[PDB]
Amino acid sequence: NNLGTELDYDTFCFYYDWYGSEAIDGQYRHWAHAIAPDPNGSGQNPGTIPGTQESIASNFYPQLGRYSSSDPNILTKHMDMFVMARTGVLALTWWNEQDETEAKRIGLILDAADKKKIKVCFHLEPYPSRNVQNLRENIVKLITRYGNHPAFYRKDGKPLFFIYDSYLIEPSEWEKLLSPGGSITIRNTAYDALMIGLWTSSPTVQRPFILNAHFDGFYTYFAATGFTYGSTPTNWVSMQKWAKENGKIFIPSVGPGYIDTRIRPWNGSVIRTRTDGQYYDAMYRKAIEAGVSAISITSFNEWHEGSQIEPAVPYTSSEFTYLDYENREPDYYLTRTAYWVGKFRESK
Ligand SMILES: OC[C@H]1O[C@H](O[C@H]2[C@@H](O)[C@H](O)[C@@H](CO)O[C@@H]2O)[C@@H](O)[C@@H](O)[C@@H]1O
Ligand SMILES: OC[C@H]1O[C@H](O[C@@H]2C=CO[C@H](CO)[C@H]2O)[C@@H](O)[C@@H](O)[C@@H]1O
Repeated sequence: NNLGTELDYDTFCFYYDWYGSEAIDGQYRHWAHAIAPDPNGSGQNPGTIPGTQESIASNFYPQLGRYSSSDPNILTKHMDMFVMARTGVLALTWWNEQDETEAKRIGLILDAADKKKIKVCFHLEPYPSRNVQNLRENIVKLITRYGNHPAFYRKDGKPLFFIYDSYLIEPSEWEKLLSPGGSITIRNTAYDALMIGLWTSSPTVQRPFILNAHFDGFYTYFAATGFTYGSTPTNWVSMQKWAKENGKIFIPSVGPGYIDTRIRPWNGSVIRTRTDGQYYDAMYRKAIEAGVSAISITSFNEWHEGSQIEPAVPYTSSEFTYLDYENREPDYYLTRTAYWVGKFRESK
């Protein structure tokens, strides 16, 4: 078929499975969230957002309400939203919780994804004492456990992982895992993978980091333009040229906006207004114009940071007046994602 409705498997949408309900999880996990103290005096008592119907840890309000990430009926709905958005890859946050509830949820997500031909890759988070040895062990575990699942993502035969805050690990350690000669290499093994590191700051720092660490590519994550060098879209043409010259895969991250002031009240300078979709349009256009081979979307459902494309509805409670999609309908960001996926494919 040539309908212009099919999923794109070079489009990765960052997905968060950390939401809970009292009924399913025993707590409204993540809808309740600590308020961060301002990093710039002592004796702050910032408190917590309680995750009641009236007061959740987002400046927006989900169409699906305070949902559980373990609810198979929510997962079905999410996969139908990925189909509407044409986003073929779900990039799943992974915190190495080592608990049965995590294992269950990952299986449910893979199963629901496969029904709609969506693929799943892992976004490896900065879990406690993360290092290249336990990363290797965990890559082995994930490939062993999930590699034969029909929804497990591969690109030209290789799994792909995004590595958040990869700068927390020195290139000399990364080399041991990712150089073909590394002491604990995954290259040429059953556990080889495309490893996509986080490009943060200026080229003088990031170019040698990426080369010396032997990453296969890099992404930028942040939905807020200008937050880092890497999340400044006017740099993307030059970042892509460097990537192509050095055999690296650049996967710029685009998002519809940013606001996290319910959980970080002091972080207002990072707010990026959605402007009825114009912000998203501008950022997505820049990624496509850079001539990249793959794009990542921040985010499907990072509700705390206001980067979500998941449908949101107007809501005013006694405790908070939420933002909403304004003149646009709740599913606008899903259908606008599909529009941009089409433009990306036309360019590929
Ligand atoms: O603006 C807040 C910011 O917090 C988090 O990012 C932190 C860290 O993980 C990043 O590597 C650096 C990059 O300079 O910034 C912070 O210290 C994320 O939650 C991010 O989405 C958010 O914007
Ligand atoms: O937004 C609150 C959230 O912040 C941290 O998680 C990061 C936020 C966004 O994306 C990256 C990459 O997926 C996450 O690592 C962390 O402090 C969470 O506990 C917190 O809920």
